Amino acid sequence: RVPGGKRTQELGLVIPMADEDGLTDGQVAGLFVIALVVFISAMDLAKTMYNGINPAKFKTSKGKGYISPLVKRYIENGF
Amino acid sequence: VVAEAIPRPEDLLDSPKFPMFEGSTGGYMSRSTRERHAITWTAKGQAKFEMPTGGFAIMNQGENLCYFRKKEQCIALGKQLRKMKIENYKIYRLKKDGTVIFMHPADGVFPEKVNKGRVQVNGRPFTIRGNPQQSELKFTKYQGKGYEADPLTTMFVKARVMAFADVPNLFALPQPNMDELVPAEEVDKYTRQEYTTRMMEALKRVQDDRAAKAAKSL
Amino acid sequence: PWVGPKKGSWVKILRPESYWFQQRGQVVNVNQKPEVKYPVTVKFDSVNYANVNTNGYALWEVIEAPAPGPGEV
Amino acid sequence: YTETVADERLFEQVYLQYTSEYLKGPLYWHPDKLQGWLPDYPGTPMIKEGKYTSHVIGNLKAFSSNELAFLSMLFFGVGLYGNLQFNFYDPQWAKVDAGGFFNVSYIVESFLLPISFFMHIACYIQRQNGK
Amino acid sequence: GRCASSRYLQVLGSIHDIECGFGIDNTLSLNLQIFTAHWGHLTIILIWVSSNLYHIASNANYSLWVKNPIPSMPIAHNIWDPHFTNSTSTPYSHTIITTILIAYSGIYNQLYTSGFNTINQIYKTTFTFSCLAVISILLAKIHINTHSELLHKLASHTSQIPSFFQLLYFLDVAISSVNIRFNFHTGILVGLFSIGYTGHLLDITIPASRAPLIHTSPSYLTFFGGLKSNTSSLYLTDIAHHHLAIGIISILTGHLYSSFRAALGTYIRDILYTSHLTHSIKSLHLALSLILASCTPLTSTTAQHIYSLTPYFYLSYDHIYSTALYVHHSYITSFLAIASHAHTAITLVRDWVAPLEQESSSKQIRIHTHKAAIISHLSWVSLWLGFHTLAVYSHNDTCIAFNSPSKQILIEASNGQLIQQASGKALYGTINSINNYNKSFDSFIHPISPGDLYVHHAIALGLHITVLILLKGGLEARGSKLMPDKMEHSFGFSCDGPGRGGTCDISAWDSFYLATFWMLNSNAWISFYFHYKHLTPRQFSESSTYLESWFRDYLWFNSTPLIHGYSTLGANDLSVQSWSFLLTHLAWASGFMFLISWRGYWQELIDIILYIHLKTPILINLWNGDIYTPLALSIVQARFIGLVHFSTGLILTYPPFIIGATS
Amino acid sequence: SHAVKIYDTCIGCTLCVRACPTDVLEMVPASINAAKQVASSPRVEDCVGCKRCETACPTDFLSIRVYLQDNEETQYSLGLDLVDWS
Amino acid sequence: KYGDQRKFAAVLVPLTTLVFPAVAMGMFVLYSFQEDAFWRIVPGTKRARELDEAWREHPLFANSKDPLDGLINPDDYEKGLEEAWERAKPAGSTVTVKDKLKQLSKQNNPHWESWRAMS
Ligand code: CLA
Ligand code: CLA
Ligand code: CLA
Ligand SMILES: CC1=C(/C=C/C(C)=C/C=C/C(C)=C/C=C/C=C(C)/C=C/C=C(C)/C=C/C2=C(C)CCCC2(C)C)C(C)(C)CCC1
Ligand code: SF4
Ligand code: SF4
Repeated sequence: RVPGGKRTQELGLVIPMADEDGLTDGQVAGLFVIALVVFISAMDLAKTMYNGINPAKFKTSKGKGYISPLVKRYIENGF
Repeated sequence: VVAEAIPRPEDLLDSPKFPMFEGSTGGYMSRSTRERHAITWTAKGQAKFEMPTGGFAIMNQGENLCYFRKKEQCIALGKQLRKMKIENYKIYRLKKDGTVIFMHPADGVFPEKVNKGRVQVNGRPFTIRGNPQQSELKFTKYQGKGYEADPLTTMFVKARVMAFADVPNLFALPQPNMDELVPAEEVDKYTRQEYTTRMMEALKRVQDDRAAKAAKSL
Repeated sequence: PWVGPKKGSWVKILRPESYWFQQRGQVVNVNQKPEVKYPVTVKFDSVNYANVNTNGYALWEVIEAPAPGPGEV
Repeated sequence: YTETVADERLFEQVYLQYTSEYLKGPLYWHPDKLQGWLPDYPGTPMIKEGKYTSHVIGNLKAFSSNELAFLSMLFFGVGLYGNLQFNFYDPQWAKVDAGGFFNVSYIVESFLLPISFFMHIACYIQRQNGK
Repeated sequence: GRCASSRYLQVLGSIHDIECGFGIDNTLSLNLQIFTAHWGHLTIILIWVSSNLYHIASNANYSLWVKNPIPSMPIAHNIWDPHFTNSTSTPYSHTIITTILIAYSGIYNQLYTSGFNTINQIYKTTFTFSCLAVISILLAKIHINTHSELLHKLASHTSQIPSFFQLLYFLDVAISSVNIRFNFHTGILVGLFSIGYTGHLLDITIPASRAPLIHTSPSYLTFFGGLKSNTSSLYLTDIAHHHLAIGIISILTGHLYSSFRAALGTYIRDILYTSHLTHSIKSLHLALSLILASCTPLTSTTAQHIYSLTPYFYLSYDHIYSTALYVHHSYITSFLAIASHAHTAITLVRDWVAPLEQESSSKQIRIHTHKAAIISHLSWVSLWLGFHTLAVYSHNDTCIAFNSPSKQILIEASNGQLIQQASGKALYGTINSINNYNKSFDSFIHPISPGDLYVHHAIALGLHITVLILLKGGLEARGSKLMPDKMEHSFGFSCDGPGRGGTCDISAWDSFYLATFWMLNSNAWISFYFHYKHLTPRQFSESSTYLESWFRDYLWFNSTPLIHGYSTLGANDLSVQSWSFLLTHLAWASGFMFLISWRGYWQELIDIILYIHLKTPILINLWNGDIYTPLALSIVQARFIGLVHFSTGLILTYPPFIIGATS
Repeated sequence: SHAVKIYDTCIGCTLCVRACPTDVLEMVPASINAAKQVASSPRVEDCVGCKRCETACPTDFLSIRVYLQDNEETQYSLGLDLVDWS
Repeated sequence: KYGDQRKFAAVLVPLTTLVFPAVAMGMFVLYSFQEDAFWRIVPGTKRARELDEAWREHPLFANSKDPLDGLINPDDYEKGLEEAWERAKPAGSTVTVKDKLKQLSKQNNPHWESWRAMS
């Protein structure tokens, strides 16, 4: 390394480098699996945010919706 | 008013109605634009004028005809002609199909002269400050367009502003009873006119309960 | 029967968006036609940004204020 | 008859005066009229007659003015005593520095000074309402 | 008809303005979109944290820096750029070894203090934070589905009475509720997070900093002071005790509002209604403005107290970390401070209902009644500060150029000195009453000189003018004498035409645009003050009362190593710093034309260029311009782009100078 | 297209009509002023937005107000010459 | 060796800073020519109309855009307004409340949201 700046040269500040590898390739692959999971989930979230809420789902979607018993209490507790 | 038979500028090459004009690169860009505006007028003497697209021109003692890309250029030339005491000039918009639309002296009388049969379009019956606040019309028909509100809506929101400042006399909206209301929509009792009577009696009960509760420590 | 402030009488402007809001100006004339919405014509010593020192106001925007006095708008 | 501008202004005034009174009632149901919005909570009016109603002081609304005055003065005395006996007289810093512990009574008492301030505020509020 | 080239700029100028969305019809959609965006942003933050932790784990030397931190230098990440020399060796690598970058963030000290010892722990931490990012995205999906399920449950919802429509206002009570949010934020998110961090310190950080001790006994909660001698940082026991105290206080405070039951706690509306407030708390812009105005003191005090009382191991021993952290957090808090005012102006434009003309009930009403007095007095104090700081600086410059250093006007900073003396007496009384005295507080109190007084007056001037511009924009956003209908238009619009005197820069957004220059200038003054006092306290104390000293002994003198970085003599490890220095100068100057030259010139230029394209042989038969018509940038877009260039240049020109001067 | 609105304070100057470069404005009969005429904007689709009408209006605050709508621009409101959107 | 992570870099850096950005730019310019492009900020898109109509189909949000929504019993409000105007009607005035409100609701703004005619 060719240092720059007065202080590094006049104090002898050095930047050690590990002679080992750091992380093995297996650990990097393990991180990349979960990174890919984040990536897929983020693409799905971006799609959902782009399209937004669909209010007309009650005409076609199955089920009948649900309001959790605490959500009702929060509704009638005030605002 | 009778619209003329202004032909498409690509089919009227070498017409006697064209004034002698120098011709410049400022003319309408063919090969990319098909909508052209045409202005016609009748002059008395071959008086030199200035084309809106650069370069000068000399009118004809009889009919005149010019083609322009924009209505603004036609109106500029119309003002220039009218400065020379030349009335009776008409401005047409030519569609791509060749349809002729009569534009500038729309009813035959110039817009600065009052003519019967006209109605104030985009008129608002108050001072400019009378427009409703943008904050009042959030998520309504006029979400970010408070200047487009009909005067009835402006008065309604003004009355709402007047009302929602006497806080002590307001009526708090009762909290809905979610857990025990909310059946399936097929489970209704109809009787719409009775539903307003139920509204009256339920709100009376709510107000009486609130008065009774308030008259405990107040 | 005359309606509105007298001619030559100072009036305080009550139009909020007016350049002369809460200022004072002499009444040039008051249009007597009941159909006119802004009949009161007021002239001011201080011109607005359009270099116009006169404007027509409504009957409910002038309150017949006294004379300005020394160093007072 | 033709509708002069004065007649239109009169209709404006009539409409506004009627509607501003109507919208305050139980028949307009605007989101600004919800609980937590402009109007007071149903059974708990805060300000009436331009005076803090008894419901302002919460659970203390049932307390008498004399009771609140006594509590205010007592808490002021106790909290001021705690603060003065913790800061200037009988300092605890040296004692706790050498491995000791605070005089817990002083710490508990010293928190009664702002409590006393708000207690005397509540005493005045109760006195105004005649409670 | 279709759009022109300005569509991209128009769309991207409000790409996140969810209130301006076209499909959005109600506060339910707005609140749900905002909540989902919050979840995505939290995911981004977690991924960024995991990124830094990974690169420290893999492409770095944490295992070696932890052993000898004082003279060693950390590694940010490797350099893989095919543009470098495939031969020889770059100045950023030890010959044949790979290329590295020195980290100036400060994460090494953060991890060392927090108790990290091994690379494996950092790798596990990276994995956990990636897991947390997954969890955040899944929570976003969960909440989108729950709100859509409530909406679908409105297919089985009726009150059997006309009051059923009231449920319209309570659909987003999950997001818009305030009492529950305040209670749980202040209690859990603040107090219990502090208590959990105290537990972390007592279980890991203090055990992994000294010899083995008792089973984390209550002797781990100390009240020493600051600056433990060996590591030149705060005592970890003191930090744990501080977090414990803050946690207890905030946990107690968090039981204030009525959150889960109607029988406990007071409502925020009733608290405000009986005070000098009662603002419209349902506005999202108002909440955003007043919490950005809260992150601003927090970030500014973070900048001040990371330096004054260094909390991390060997952080004061790094000459570059200390300046970089302070400058970074000062810029962040300046941005948040101007954000608070910008969103206050947006609140007044969009989400504020005012009485008819005279009802002086709202706080904004009372402020607007005498807004002219506020602006006039702010202008007066700004004028006074500017006049009397520039004039005294000019006196000093002139009298020191004339060989007369003794003719300067040097007002001794007596008030700041009195405050420092009182604080020092208090601290010394604290220390003298200790059996373990001889403590240090580093730079909590610093030597104050006339140069300090003049720089503080300059900083006060900058703050006053920034607040003046922002406050004027906020107060006249709804209408001024020049344009008494400004609340009918958008928050940002071009102008009001050349008539009525001329109306360039009339919108409230234009007030923000003008105020951002003053924010940048005030921040530059603060950063220059800190950096100059950091480089040479003695020379700053003596020769900083005349501006020529700032020009020569700081800027011209300290820029020597940076320009020499790459030259016709070889390169240093500052080559990137010098190249980015020049690039940021180019970016700063490039935005001048977007600010000085305005639209019409360029629109004519674009018309000429488009004439060429529609006249070139091959282009005309493929592209007539009717699809994405090239047009010059609109006026507001032009001002914003020039502002972006100016801000980027001014901000990013500084870190190269900091690195060249300190390292 | 922009939005050009005429308010009641109009006094029938006709200056706004004369200043318009694309014939957006016109004079209509009315009974709210001594001139018995007020302005109207029947053709705001041709309003470029030059605001010359606002410059020419002499009322205390403009009886004619032009509201710019940039996310609304058409080929006529932009004054496109080299390019046709029809 | 301290290297051997550059095996990952030699693939990732060219990929994510050349292949992904170029694909993203091409996909963006392709998306720019869809009829759905920027449907949330660009007026007159088909999806905006469908979303607005879907909101209007919900029973809660049927009369949500009406600025006058809220009157529980509009007949009572109108009757009270008419009664209050009768006692204040000036002399032999011929204007009723019903037609006055009807003509105060009907304004003439043809060029308002005319962009709801293409998609
Ligand atoms: C340093 C700031 C700066 C820069 C770079 C420019 C650049 C330019 N100005 Mg300008 N201008 C500025 C400040 C600046 N101006 C200021 C302060 C004013 C005062 C109002 C003006 C006023 C002004 C006017 C009035 C005019 C110009 C014109 C021009 C253009 C003519 C020069 C040209 O085409 O070269 C090319 C542009 C360059 C920047 C040269 C460097 C190009 C780089 C180094 C190579 C490419 C980089 C590479 C592709 C990287 C890719 C990007 C990356 C994302 C991958 C050019 C775009 C004239 C014009 O447009 O006429 C043609 C013109 O009429 N300017
Ligand atoms: C009769 C002269 C006069 C008087 C009494 C005042 C009085 C005042 N001005 Mg002021 N002002 C004046 C002229 C005057 N001004 C002129 C000519 C200008 C244009 C440069 C300004 C520009 C100005 C600004 C920009 C501000 C004030 C402010 C103020 C107020 C705070 C005091 C201050 O800032 O003074 C400082 C005054 C100045 C910096 C302006 C220079 C002073 C001029 C040169 C004096 C001229 C006097 C005149 C020649 C006398 C001739 C007498 C002869 C004909 C017989 C105060 C009410 C401030 C305010 O509103 O806060 C409440 C404020 O922000 N003034
Ligand atoms: C607009 C006026 C103004 C403003 C905003 C400031 C702002 C500041 N001053 Mg300051 N100062 C001023 C005027 C002002 N000063 C004047 C006129 C003097 C006398 C020469 C001083 C003398 C002074 C000293 C000695 C010190 C400060 C310091 C400070 C900083 C800390 C706050 C403080 O203690 O100030 C005190 C608060 C004020 C001075 C407010 C007074 C405002 C009045 C209206 C100014 C005019 C007073 C008038 C001339 C008195 C005439 C008396 C005569 C009748 C006999 C802060 C940046 C301290 C500092 O930065 O240390 C690091 C510090 O030590 N100031
Ligand atoms: C199969 C497998 C494999 C492979 C893997 C891979 C292939 C991976 C990749 C990975 C990757 C390639 C990753 C990436 C990632 C990325 C990311 C992770 C990013 C993210 C982002 C975010 C998260 C954000 C977002 C957003 C935005 C910005 C927009 C708006 C919205 C939001 C917010 C969402 C191996 C053999 C190895 C192993 C076994 C298994
Ligand atoms: S210029 Fe103004 S006042 Fe005159 S006619 Fe036109 S709109 Fe009316
Ligand atoms: S802005 Fe220009 S084109 Fe539009 S109506 Fe006014 S004068 Fe005519």
